[PDB]
Amino acid sequence: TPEMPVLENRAAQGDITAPGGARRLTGDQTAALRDSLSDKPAKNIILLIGDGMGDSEITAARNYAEGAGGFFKGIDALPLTGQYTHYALNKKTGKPDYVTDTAASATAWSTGVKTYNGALGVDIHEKDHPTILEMAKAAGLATGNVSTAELQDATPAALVAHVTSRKCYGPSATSEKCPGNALEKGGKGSITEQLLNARADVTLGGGAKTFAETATAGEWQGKTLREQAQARGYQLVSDAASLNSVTEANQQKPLLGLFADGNMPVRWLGPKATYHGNIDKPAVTCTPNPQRNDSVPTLAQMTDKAIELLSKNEKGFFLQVEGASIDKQDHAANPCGQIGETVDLDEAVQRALEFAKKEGNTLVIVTADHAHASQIVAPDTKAPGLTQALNTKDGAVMVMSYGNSEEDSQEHTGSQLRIAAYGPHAANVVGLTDQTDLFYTMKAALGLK
Amino acid sequence: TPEMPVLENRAAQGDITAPGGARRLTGDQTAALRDSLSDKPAKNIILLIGDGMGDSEITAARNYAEGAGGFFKGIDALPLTGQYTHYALNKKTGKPDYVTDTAASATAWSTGVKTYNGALGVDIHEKDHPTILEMAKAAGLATGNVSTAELQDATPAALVAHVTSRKCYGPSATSEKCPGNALEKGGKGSITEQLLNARADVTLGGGAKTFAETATAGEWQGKTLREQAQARGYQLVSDAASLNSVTEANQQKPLLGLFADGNMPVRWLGPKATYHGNIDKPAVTCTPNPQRNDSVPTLAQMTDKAIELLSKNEKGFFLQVEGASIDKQDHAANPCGQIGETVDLDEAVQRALEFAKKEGNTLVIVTADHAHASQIVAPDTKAPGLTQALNTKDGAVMVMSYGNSEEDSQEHTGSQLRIAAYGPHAANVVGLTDQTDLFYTMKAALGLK
Ligand SMILES: [Mg+2]
Ligand SMILES: [Mg+2]
Ligand SMILES: [Zn+2]
Ligand SMILES: [Zn+2]
Ligand SMILES: [Zn+2]
Ligand SMILES: [Zn+2]
Repeated sequence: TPEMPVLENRAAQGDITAPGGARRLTGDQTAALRDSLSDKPAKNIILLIGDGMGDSEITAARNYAEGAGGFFKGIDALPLTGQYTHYALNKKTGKPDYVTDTAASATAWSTGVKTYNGALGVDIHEKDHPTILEMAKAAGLATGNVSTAELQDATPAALVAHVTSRKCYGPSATSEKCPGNALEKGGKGSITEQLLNARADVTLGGGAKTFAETATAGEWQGKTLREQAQARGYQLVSDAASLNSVTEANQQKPLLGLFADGNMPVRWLGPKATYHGNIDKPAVTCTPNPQRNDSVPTLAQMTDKAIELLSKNEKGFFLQVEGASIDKQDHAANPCGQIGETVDLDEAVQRALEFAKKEGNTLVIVTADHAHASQIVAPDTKAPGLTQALNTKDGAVMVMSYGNSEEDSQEHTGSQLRIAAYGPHAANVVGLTDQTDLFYTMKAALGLK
Repeated sequence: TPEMPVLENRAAQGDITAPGGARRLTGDQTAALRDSLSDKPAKNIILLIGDGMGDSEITAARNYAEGAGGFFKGIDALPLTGQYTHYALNKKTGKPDYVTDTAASATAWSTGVKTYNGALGVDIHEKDHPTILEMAKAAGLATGNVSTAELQDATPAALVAHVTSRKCYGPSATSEKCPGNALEKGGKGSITEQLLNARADVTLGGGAKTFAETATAGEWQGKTLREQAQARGYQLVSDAASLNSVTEANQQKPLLGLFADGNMPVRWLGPKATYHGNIDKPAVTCTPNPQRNDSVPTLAQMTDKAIELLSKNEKGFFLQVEGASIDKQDHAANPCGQIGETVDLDEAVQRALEFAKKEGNTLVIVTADHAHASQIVAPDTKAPGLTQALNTKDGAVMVMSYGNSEEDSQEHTGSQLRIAAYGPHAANVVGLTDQTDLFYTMKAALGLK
């Protein structure tokens, strides 16, 4: 039952050119914040991850989609906020590696242990560590793993796989890149094979391709991983209709949704940023991607469906949702693809908050794995990297720059970034904290021994 | 028994390679956060601005000087945090201009009105608006304006000058660039002249150069501003010895410290970042500036002195302290200079917090005017801009990149950034807010009518 307040509106209250018109606050927040602090148990937890969604990414998407004085009804609505560090470790020296990759950072919040770039569910000694999801299951809680990326990718994989390298998607890659994890060598298996063992109640995302591979050993040797899932009682859905038809999800009938061969379709289309793109060419206006589809479930829909099915568990549930392509498009220096995925994540967050506000014992956390390349710069900027001018909702031009790599892919950045929370124990994300603190925060909120 | 807690230790608690070793938290924070919330009146306010000190800057400086798992005793110690927006306005259209300069942002928090880049104390219609310092004085509270930059620069000027352009330092500049403000033309005069009129109790910084000019009119025409200063009852000091001598600071003997012709000297020195610097050049270890001087007050010293002289006013006081060269060095793509000035600012922040915890009715706020160019990237990064490898306290290499400009100066970025506070009404910086909210937050906390 409703009791802890969600920020209803932090947009500019009026005329931004007038005194007080750009204010996002309408009065003192001391009482609102006190009402936002509760140490009661967290029955459920919904962790929404925006891959590469640093503060810069959030601002750029707000400016374009909601206007500078706009307000993300989801992302900007969490009352308790802070900044956390996501540095990784050098595998050999054990010293800090200032710029993490997705695997190391996801392993940090899901296991509570720092690790080297590329590792999933293991530390620098390559020792396995239980994930928050495996722990949630073990305690009898329902579990959900949702993503717009291929399920073998770092963020969703980190919750159910323990491999020496994120590249070990299926048997083939594992045999070659993770010999110690290869099933035919006595290991736990590839990422996909371990995901099948983790047996979370709900798993929705892309990456159907790897399931076409066949196991090299074990009870399901010779069969495709898809065939294995069928044989192990999984109910596989591949589109919006089939997913909507699902009435239950549990250990007897775990749900596995494969909605795309690889990553799911991005929300918006737009040209890639170019050298001196803001000075030479004209401004870009993003446009809806025709490949999006009504047959393809949206992040928001997968989030609602997951919540519906998971909420059935009286004990409670842990659910993770990742807006994966914010990061992917940031790499491809594609403003529209990037901003579109942030807008996409915001809707998912809205479903999570709307649900949590009514339920009353749900902790919702919104953050990112690491910071990224994109920067909002002056219109007349002449940079060495890739830049693009964009027509925002304000009817003004915004210029974005990607200048930390001459290579094709734009790199990650080590800056600390925003972490926001709402609900029981949300106070633990305020101020300065570490990405590994999030693991302990979730563990404690759910009361996991 | 100080009820309002100041985060004493959020550094990695143990061995970062071990489970929980990188955790910055030791237990649940709900109670501590509740003890941090008070709506009682704020007798005093200390606003510390790190020019161009976005989260990236804070992270790089912490990484280098304290280690990734380190902790800034000052900057990282404020318990209530959020992210605020600082977009400015297009003067002609009145629409948002995504990347502000120091002038528009400073104007925003000091007056509560958004404006165009370059404007100081006026909106897009060039109309004046009271500053928080002018209002504080009018209310009978002591006023302090401190900066490591030339006092005519945007940040400290925004508190005491209303001009159409930030370039209007003195008579000459004003006459040519701010004719409507030019004294001999009916206006209120240049930034320096208006500063003298504002007459804050304490004004410490550099920018002596401009005081050499002579008024082109007014009750002090022909004389130099320095002369007009002393002629108007100003108590002028120019070094640590003299400054440390002043025992009072009020309207009859307003203190005016001019410790440098232009900007005050930087704390640290290092080579400028270069193309492929991290690859082609050796890792750098910052060196203390031999000419920082012991006859030159440090930001922390000026902060401490200011507080002494201003706290004698039983009514209360408002003090703004700026670590200016973080921004400037960031513009010069100079990691060491940039980091050194952040370390510098952290010391002043510790003094403010130390005083605030004791006094119990002081609101301390730490933030920045806008984000900057510097980014922490991967060691092997091959970027198109300027890079440099640095030897951190961790005994490991950190690479910093600047690639948002091909010109001489690296530029600002529009990303929302961290704002943290401690004391009465600190809750108003939490969550998403706007830079203009800060003006209103300070005005209300002090209860200025
Ligand atoms: Mg991902
Ligand atoms: Mg400044
Ligand atoms: Zn990522
Ligand atoms: Zn990435
Ligand atoms: Zn600035
Ligand atoms: Zn600047």
